[PDB]
Amino acid sequence: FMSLFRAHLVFYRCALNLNSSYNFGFLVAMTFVLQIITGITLAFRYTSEASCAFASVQHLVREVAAGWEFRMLHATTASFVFLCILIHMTRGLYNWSYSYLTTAWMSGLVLYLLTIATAFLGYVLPWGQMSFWGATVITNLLSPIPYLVPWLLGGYYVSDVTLKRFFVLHFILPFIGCIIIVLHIFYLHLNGSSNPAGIDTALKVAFYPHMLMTDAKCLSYLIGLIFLQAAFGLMELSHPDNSIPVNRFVTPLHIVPEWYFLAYYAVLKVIPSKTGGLLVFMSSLINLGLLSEIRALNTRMLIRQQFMTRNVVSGWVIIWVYSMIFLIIIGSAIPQATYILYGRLATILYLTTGLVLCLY
Amino acid sequence: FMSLFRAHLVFYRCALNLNSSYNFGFLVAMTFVLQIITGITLAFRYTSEASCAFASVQHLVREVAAGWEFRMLHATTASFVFLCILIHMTRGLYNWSYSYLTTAWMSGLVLYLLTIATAFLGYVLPWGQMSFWGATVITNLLSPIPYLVPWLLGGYYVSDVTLKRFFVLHFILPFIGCIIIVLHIFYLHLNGSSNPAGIDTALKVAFYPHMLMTDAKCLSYLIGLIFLQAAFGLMELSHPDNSIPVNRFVTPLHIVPEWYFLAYYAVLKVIPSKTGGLLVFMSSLINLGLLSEIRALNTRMLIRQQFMTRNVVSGWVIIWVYSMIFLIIIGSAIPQATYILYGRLATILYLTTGLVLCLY
Amino acid sequence: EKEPPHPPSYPFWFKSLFHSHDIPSVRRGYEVYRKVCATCHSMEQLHFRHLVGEVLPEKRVKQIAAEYDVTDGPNDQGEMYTRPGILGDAFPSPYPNEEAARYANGGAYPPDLSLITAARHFGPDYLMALLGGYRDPPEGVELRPGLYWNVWFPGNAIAMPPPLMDEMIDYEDGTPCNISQMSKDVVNFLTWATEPTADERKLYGLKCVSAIAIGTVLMTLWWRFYWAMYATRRIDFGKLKYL
Amino acid sequence: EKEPPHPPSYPFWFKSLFHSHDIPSVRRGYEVYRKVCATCHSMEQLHFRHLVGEVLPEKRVKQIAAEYDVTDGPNDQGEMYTRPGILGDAFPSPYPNEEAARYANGGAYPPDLSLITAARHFGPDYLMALLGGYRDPPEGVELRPGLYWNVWFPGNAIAMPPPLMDEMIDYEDGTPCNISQMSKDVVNFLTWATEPTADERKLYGLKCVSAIAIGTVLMTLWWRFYWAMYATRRIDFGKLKYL
Amino acid sequence: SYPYYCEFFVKFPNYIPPKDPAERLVDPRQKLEPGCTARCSLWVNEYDACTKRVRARTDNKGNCSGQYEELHVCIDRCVAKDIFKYLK
Amino acid sequence: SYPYYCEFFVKFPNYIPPKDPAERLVDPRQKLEPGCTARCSLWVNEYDACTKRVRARTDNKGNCSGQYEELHVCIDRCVAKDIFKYLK
Ligand SMILES: CCCCCCCCCCCCCCCCCC(=O)OC[C@H](COP(=O)([O-])OCC(O)COP(=O)([O-])OC[C@@H](COC(=O)CCCCCCCCCCCCCCCCC)OC(=O)CCCCCCCCCCCCCCCCC)OC(=O)CCCCCCCCCCCCCCCCC
Ligand SMILES: CCCCCCCCCCCCCCCCCC(=O)OC[C@H](COP(=O)([O-])OCC(O)COP(=O)([O-])OC[C@@H](COC(=O)CCCCCCCCCCCCCCCCC)OC(=O)CCCCCCCCCCCCCCCCC)OC(=O)CCCCCCCCCCCCCCCCC
Ligand SMILES: CCCCCCCCCCCCCCCCCC(=O)OC[C@H](COP(=O)([O-])OCC(O)COP(=O)([O-])OC[C@@H](COC(=O)CCCCCCCCCCCCCCCCC)OC(=O)CCCCCCCCCCCCCCCCC)OC(=O)CCCCCCCCCCCCCCCCC
Ligand code: HEC
Ligand code: HEC
Ligand code: HEM
Ligand code: HEM
Ligand code: HEM
Ligand code: HEM
Ligand SMILES: COc1cc2[nH]c(C)c(-c3ccc(Oc4ccc(OC(F)(F)F)cc4)cc3)c(=O)c2cc1Cl
Ligand SMILES: COc1cc2[nH]c(C)c(-c3ccc(Oc4ccc(OC(F)(F)F)cc4)cc3)c(=O)c2cc1Cl
Ligand SMILES: [Mg+2]
Ligand SMILES: [Mg+2]
Repeated sequence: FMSLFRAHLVFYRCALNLNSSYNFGFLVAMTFVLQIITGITLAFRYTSEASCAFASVQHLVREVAAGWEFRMLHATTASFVFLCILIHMTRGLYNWSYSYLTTAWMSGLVLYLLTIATAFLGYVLPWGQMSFWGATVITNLLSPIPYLVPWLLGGYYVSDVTLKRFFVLHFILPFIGCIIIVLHIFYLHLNGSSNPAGIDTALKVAFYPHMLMTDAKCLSYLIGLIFLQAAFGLMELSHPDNSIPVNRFVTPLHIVPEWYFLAYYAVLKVIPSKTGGLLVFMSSLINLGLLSEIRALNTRMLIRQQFMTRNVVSGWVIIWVYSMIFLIIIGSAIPQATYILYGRLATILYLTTGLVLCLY
Repeated sequence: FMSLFRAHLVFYRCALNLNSSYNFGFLVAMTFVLQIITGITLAFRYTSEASCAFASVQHLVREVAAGWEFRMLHATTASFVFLCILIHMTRGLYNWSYSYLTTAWMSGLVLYLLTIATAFLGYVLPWGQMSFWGATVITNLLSPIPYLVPWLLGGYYVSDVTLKRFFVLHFILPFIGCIIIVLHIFYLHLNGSSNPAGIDTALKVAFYPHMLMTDAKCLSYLIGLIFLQAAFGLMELSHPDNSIPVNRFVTPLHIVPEWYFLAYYAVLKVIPSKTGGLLVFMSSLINLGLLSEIRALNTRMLIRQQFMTRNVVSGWVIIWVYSMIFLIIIGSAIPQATYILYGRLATILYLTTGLVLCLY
Repeated sequence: EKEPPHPPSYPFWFKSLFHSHDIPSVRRGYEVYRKVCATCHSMEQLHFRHLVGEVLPEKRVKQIAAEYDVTDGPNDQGEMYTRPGILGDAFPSPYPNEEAARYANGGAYPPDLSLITAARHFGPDYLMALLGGYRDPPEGVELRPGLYWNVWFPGNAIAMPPPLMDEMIDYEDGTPCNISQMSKDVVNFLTWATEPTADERKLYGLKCVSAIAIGTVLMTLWWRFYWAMYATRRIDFGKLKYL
Repeated sequence: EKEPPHPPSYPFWFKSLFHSHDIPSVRRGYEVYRKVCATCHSMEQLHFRHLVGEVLPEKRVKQIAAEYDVTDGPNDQGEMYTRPGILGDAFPSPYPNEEAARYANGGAYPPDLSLITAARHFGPDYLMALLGGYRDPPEGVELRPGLYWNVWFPGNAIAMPPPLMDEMIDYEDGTPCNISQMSKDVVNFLTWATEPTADERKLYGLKCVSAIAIGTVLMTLWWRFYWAMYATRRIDFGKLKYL
Repeated sequence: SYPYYCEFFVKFPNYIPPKDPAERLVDPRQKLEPGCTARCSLWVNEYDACTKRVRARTDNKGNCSGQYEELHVCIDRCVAKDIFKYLK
Repeated sequence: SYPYYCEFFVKFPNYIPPKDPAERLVDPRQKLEPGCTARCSLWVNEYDACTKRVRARTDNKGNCSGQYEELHVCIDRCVAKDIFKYLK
């Protein structure tokens, strides 16, 4: 396999005008590696038994040498997984990368859904108040689908049997993801990568050493920022209620999931209908997938350069980004008629921008 | 990967005189598959917590629908894993397959050690009397090596922390084995398989359909015998003491491991010295590995045909087989001076036969 | 030491591939456990609901459960209380902890009998022989109080007194009682209690092993179908001999 | 409802990257817990051995543990007994179960304070403000017995009576006691008790983040070393211009 | 790991009704023991002979556990052949 | 998931010794409250004015919780600026 290693990581030729916007695929991969290493290590001392799960995490931190380091690194790195993915996807929408890298885009979307499901499974394991009540709610939005809920839990409620099986699935899915990363890379190197200017060019150079040293430089920043946050606690990435034991007969005063799920949780909150809110979920994913066939949606021949430079009409991806930020604020607020009004305003922009990306 | 599938499982050419002695590699592979399927299923309801492990297995059998089937299939199939491997290895020693299939032999030996370690880890999980006291003993034979014991357990005794980590290792090692099976097959198809007569020949035919239907026929017998034993209990493959809860201050009257570990446990029991008994363990493995270089140990050119047919001097592999059977009987007996005398007689044959296989 | 003697093979109905448990005898053995063995032995894995529809009918099991006093709580004031038993409760235990059990039996612990026929060699045959193996000691062996001589117990010296004697309980179905009858019945009950899924397991195996066997015959024919075209093949060197 | 007010930022020493816990104040806050808060609140995750070499010396911790009566057993007769405490024991709890706690506090449950500064928004600043926020009710709000008005507690109505009052205990180091002093001290103790590994964590991070930063500079130089050979490259079409 | 292990070629007997129902109030082992005691007489004599050798020794050593165990094992195996014929 | 979150640019104060040790037996909040009450006077008047409007209504409805909460929050924030200067 060493001829494959040198063909794809040493002698592979790349355009000279690459920059840091093309380095975040490597960073995501490295976050998976770090999670697998720290995750397996945590598994040696975790207990899936509901009556003792919450206690096994605390005892791990308070009694075991270096136990605090593996627990806090696993929690912090999870946040960096989703930040890197977000920047990774936004580059593609800025450069219309899916125009000719079609199966790379689709394979990526599957990886995104796999990572969402993995993170949701992991957040239930510590078995605090937010673990229990967040799983109860998010698993009810899927109620319109018949009998899709009572079986995944194996009971009449998020009981102790659900926790045992969420542990096994959480263990397994990341390694399946590693298989799909191989397909992702297959579809990319089939066509070759694009560049920031959106042109064909013969001014290319080998990956090693020029481009390999840019990936290495970015890795340093990632490791330093993870350890900075992990060891000092500068930002508030976790909710305090998950430091409280589960109580099935007392709901917390404010239920909100992790930040990387907040925006779409707000969209589903401002739509009163429960069935209409789930249809909105499918339409959004369908729109992202349809971009793989953007060449065929109009007979005019497209170009990769979108001309956002010095342009006062901006671009649709930029307008989406600010609508997402606006909804993260709404999702973190107490329900109030005024918040609901503006939340619906932003939801329209959040959805319309996706649809018009298929037009040109 | 479909061109690899048709090249190696459809159009691959094989000698016409193959028979059932060449079908047990497929059967071992199928036993791994069955174990992975049933193992993962058992993991959804198993508890590694020492204080509740033993109870979680019983509740699984007594309360859960079809719980008896997955528990008994996993236990029975483990015995068939070792029976198939034994027949698989014996064919090679009868035909001197390692003469030219050198790296196939070595890779196989690594797979054998991986399977031994996996089975030992799994037998401790149900956490009965034999689980605890068999691990305590077998982990003391490794005492001559300094500090190789107190760390694998993470405590001063086979405590509750050892059980948590044996679960993770047991989960992982089988999938590593699946990786090494790929290497095993790489080294085999590099040279091509041998045949019962030990000659070169151009009378070959394609794998599909002629040879593929022999593998399928043998699979039927395997599935039928596993279910026969699993659902009716004709043979006694497990010890009754493991149906008793652990007691750290009461040793059972007769400590004996599973049948597939008995013979070498008897060899180590008739040798009084503890350091000399472990050296005997290394010498045996070293002898098996050295057979990969049998061509070089004498300047005379070897042949694959060993001429056991109608021969009154028999062959060394046959003499070994009966010495192994003789020791399984000694290992299952109460210590007595007379048993010890004959056990030493057989141990000499058990070891000498290995050494003389390197002579010709 | 020496190897203990192998117990004899008694013809229990369940020993055949095609046979089920003998439920009339399982019922009588449950009376023997409740009125004799339960005074010293627990069966902590069994619950009253396990008996319904498999050994006794529902209304009869309720009456048995209600005859016991079970601890429950805590109440609104954080205190414990007692109440009659229900189908969801476990078989009552005679002692709270193991230390209390030994204190009442001269330092010996009566083991839990939830998996007893799976936890001894030869299982039910051993239990039948044990229960009728008490004898007077041989010449030269003197035992101190609290120990008794038994043919089949390892070492011969056991701390359980002879639990059975002729005429001591009245079966409900009218079967005359004697030491041998009670032994056979209590063994059947304890074998069922070790694994109540035995009948479901055996009936499913008959359907499966028979199906698989038939498919094995069909695959044998399909293999020999392809074997014959190359086993009957002719290859000639130089010139053609026969057509 | 509405969003509760954000508490003010008090200058606790530990809030800086380069700072540790203030141990003299942690010691005084442990006296406040033992003599005031422990009457209604448990800290079930803390053990006496956690205090040794980090807050108090060993011989002093033994004296504190021995002043309590701890339940242990079972004994040889299968009974329970009491004995003085040892370093291995957990902080004693005032109630056996949650139902008994509510019964003694008018139906309200005093929460366990083992992770309290990690279990509320803004953490220690909230706890400091809470303890000094009891006021008389405003015009138009009448509360029934068992409830009290507090500026910072969500909803304003809390079931805990004012726990602190000036002059009530005598510190051992001579520091004069008042409501504000006790509040600052008890907050420091409870912040340490929420995670005693905070000082080890911060000191290791300084060594690590500084090392990684230096390596980031070196890798930047190594990258620009290779960037310059292609950024200064000349390519001419047709004919050669300059050397 | 099984409650029992199934067997081949087991002879399941037919129940023998009694004459008076009150007859089976005594253990029916008493009817079969005499006949079974005569067939194991080879061990009845080895036990009686070992008692004399022990009663004659001067020191206080020796026992007859070995011969005693073999004797009563022989009898129990003879009773098992037919005991279930008289049990419901 | 953290006991506290570290902050930048915190002013750690210097302790102000008293004149008589017996002076600090009373809460030093009393010395700072008057000055802090004058700086939040904009809310002292909104509260006193809302009481009159409620005392005059005929029905038994209305309260002053809103203005009361804002007033005392202003004062607590003023005290926090200097309270630790007088605590060991
Ligand atoms: C001394 C005293 C103290 C002071 C000193 C300082 C002290 C502090 C310490 C020292 C600090 C400095 C040390 C030296 C640093 C040297 C290195 C350096 O300069 O680095 C810059 C350097 C820039 O790269 P480059 O190759 O030079 O140029 C790339 C081009 O810019 C790419 O451009 P392109 O044209 O090729 O590609 C087109 C497009 C392609 O797209 C992309 O590349 C991807 C998308 C880029 C945009 C990102 C935003 C979208 C994502 C939103 C995320 C939302 C988060 C959700 C949570 C919200 C919570 C509320 O990209 C863009 O459009 C990029 C331009 C974006 C401009 C954004 C403008 C913002 C305007 C804001 C207006 C606000 C108005 C309101 C004001 C109100 C108040 C008045 O980046 C690196 O070297 C990266 C190293 C680190 C790797 C990342 C590891 C950490 C991951 C987390 C952070 C993620 C963001 C990281 C940046 C990403 C850039 C793409
Ligand atoms: C109707 C009323 C009722 C009655 C009817 C019956 C009712 C019952 C049901 C119906 C039963 C019959 C149904 C029809 C059956 C049709 C199929 C059939 O005939 O099958 C035979 C057929 C034979 O294959 P073949 O292609 O015809 O011929 C191959 C040549 O024989 C290969 O020879 P080669 O020359 O090409 O290769 C050379 C060498 C290459 O080496 C190998 O192939 C490997 C090694 C072979 C030897 C195996 C033994 C070594 C392993 C020992 C294991 C120890 C276990 C440890 C535990 C011990 C516990 C104490 O192999 C040999 O040397 C093989 C010859 C071995 C002869 C053994 C002689 C034993 C003598 C014993 C003397 C005893 C003296 C004392 C007496 C005291 C009392 C007086 O095999 C199959 O079709 C296999 C189907 C099943 C697959 C296996 C799945 C189950 C796995 C567990 C069983 C493992 C053993 C299975 C046999 C392995 C054979 C290699
Ligand atoms: C008429 C009305 C009009 C109104 C208009 C209004 C709008 C105005 C326009 C729009 C403006 C906004 C536009 C959007 C913004 C972005 C625009 C943009 O693209 O800018 C281009 C501008 C230039 O791009 P570039 O030239 O390509 O350089 C970027 C390369 O990637 C750099 O490549 P490199 O990475 O290879 O670095 C090369 C260079 C270094 O390059 C630089 O340093 C350049 C940085 C920018 C310098 C800016 C200087 C400005 C002052 C004037 C110029 C100076 C005098 C020059 C004299 C020249 C004489 C010949 O290396 C060296 O020189 C040797 C090694 C030294 C560097 C290594 C430093 C390591 C530090 C420790 C690392 C620790 C790891 C993390 C551990 C955890 C945390 C501690 O890029 C930036 O400046 C981006 C900066 C990104 C910083 C990210 C991190 C920030 C962290 C903040 C922490 C919190 C601080 C809070 C404050 C208080 C702290 C105490
Ligand atoms: C108290 C008077 C008891 C009654 C009533 C019963 N059993 Fe018991 N049993 C008791 C003791 C003290 C012991 C320990 C014996 C020893 O020497 O350790 C036992 C043991 C058993 C066993 C285990 C035998 C073995 O091989 O380990 C069994 C299977 C058993 N007892 C069964 C049993 C039955 C069926 C009873 C009702 C007929 C019964 N016991 C009553 C104490 C007492
Ligand atoms: C009994 C007289 C108590 C004493 C003494 C102390 N506390 Fe307490 N506490 C008590 C009750 C009944 C409650 C519940 C209040 C409610 O309305 O639910 C509490 C609550 C707390 C809390 C939680 C506040 C929150 O935001 O949920 C804390 C942080 C707390 N108490 C701290 C505390 C301290 C520091 C004490 C000693 C100074 C103390 N309490 C004493 C009952 C009683
Ligand atoms: C585990 C998750 C992922 C990993 C490990 C990964 C990895 C990578 C890597 C290493 C590259 C090449 C370097 C780079 O351009 O950054 C790349 C490119 C690319 N990825 Fe990802 N990716 C992931 C998720 C995604 C997602 C979610 C999408 C889109 C929905 C996506 C779409 C693309 C595209 C279109 C490219 C080519 C960009 C171009 O050349 O213009 N990937 N990916
Ligand atoms: C992309 C990969 C992964 C992601 C995104 C992820 C995410 C998470 C998250 C968010 C948590 C909850 C943290 C908390 O709030 O306490 C968690 C916990 C956990 N994860 Fe992971 N995980 C990943 C991989 C793995 C793997 C591969 C394993 C094991 C093989 C693992 C084992 C665990 C365990 C045991 C816990 C419970 C401990 C705890 O909650 O701190 N994780 N994971
Ligand atoms: C070659 C592959 C494997 C072998 C030889 C093997 C062997 C064993 C053995 C001998 C036991 C003890 C059975 C008993 O006496 O109760 C066991 C238990 C167990 N194994 Fe496996 N195993 C394999 C694969 C796996 C895998 C891949 C998993 C999970 C991913 C797994 C999960 C378990 C669990 C949860 C138990 C405990 C339940 C029990 O003891 O019945 N096994 N295994
Ligand atoms: C998981 C364990 C194993 C698997 C799945 C496996 C699989 C296979 C398969 C499918 C074949 C070809 C078909 C056949 O000849 O049966 C084969 C051949 C072979 N195997 Fe294995 N094997 C395993 C273990 C071993 C071991 C333990 C050894 C020796 C120590 C070994 C040595 C060989 C050799 C020498 C051959 C070639 C035989 C010949 O062509 O003469 N393998 N193996
Ligand atoms: C134009 O540029 C973009 C458009 C984008 N559009 C969409 C629709 C998404 C997206 C996909 C899946 C997803 O998964 C979900 C998890 C959780 C849920 O439910 C709940 F409640 F939040 F947990 C719902 C859903 C959440 C969000 C993006 O990431 C996205 C990113 C960029 Cl850059
Ligand atoms: C000539 O033909 C043959 C020679 C053979 N020689 C040897 C030495 C082995 C062998 C290898 C490893 C092994 O692993 C061990 C597990 C457990 C232990 O220890 C204990 F106590 F048993 F658990 C020791 C060891 C046990 C046995 C064979 O299989 C073998 C097979 C054939 Cl056909
Ligand atoms: Mg087009
Ligand atoms: Mg040679």
